[PDB]
Amino acid sequence: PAFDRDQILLHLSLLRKDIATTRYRAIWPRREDKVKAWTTPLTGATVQDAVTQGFNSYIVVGDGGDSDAEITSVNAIFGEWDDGDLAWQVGAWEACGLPRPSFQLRTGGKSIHHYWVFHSPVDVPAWTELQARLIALAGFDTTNRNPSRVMRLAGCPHQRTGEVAQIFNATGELYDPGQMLQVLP
Ligand SMILES: [Ca+2]
Repeated sequence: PAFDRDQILLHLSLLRKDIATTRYRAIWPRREDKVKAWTTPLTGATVQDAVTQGFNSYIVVGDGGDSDAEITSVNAIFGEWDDGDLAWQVGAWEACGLPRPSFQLRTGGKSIHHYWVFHSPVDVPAWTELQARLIALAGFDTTNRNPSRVMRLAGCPHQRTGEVAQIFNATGELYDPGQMLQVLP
């Protein structure tokens, strides 16, 4: 196998997602090659094919499909800083006044990914407001704001370096969206 299946399933598990309905996106690393992204169900055979061909690996975090209109709920808010010392990125949520992430993800690239997982799926309007407030308070990359946003998948390589994305600092904690709305301005 060209990927770590345990990390893939752990990513889905921590997001309380169902592999049968999870959407995979394979994106070519070099913009100038103008290679079409794959949009397909997440399966081991498809990830195997995309990784060995040279694609980077992503999943749609929200549930329902590939476009914003197809998303009916999202199980987590999440974000990343565009840059900054990596070690600083791991802990910088604390100085922002954010609660501790449910888990974090090392991508192999320039950013740590932070996730806060809710106990129940969140409808798109409520989720959209929480995600926007999270971006504002932390100063995250403002690109990652739409309900069909894809995020780097754990257990697959960052193709530029070969480093395999890894989940770390999982706590098991689940947040409540109403409580989160109070702590996020
Ligand atoms: Ca809790």
